Amino acid sequence: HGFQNPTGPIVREVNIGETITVAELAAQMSVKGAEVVKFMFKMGSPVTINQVLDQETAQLVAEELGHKVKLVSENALEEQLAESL
Repeated sequence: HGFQNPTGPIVREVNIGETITVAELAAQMSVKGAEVVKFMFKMGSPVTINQVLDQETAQLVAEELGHKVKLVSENALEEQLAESL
């Protein structure tokens, strides 16, 4: 069980709330914020470092960069106590 040097890139489990600042999105993918800003500039909508993004854009860009998105909701108990009846 020794060290096997990884070959491919890295993938993270990006947890996305109801909204997220692009700084936190860059933090959770282990990429620098400037790279995320330049990437969004390359395709359409420009951003700033502390601009707030919504579910659709954040999930689309994060899943495009290769990471797996695991989004969550702020009313969890409400659906929890809705499949019980």
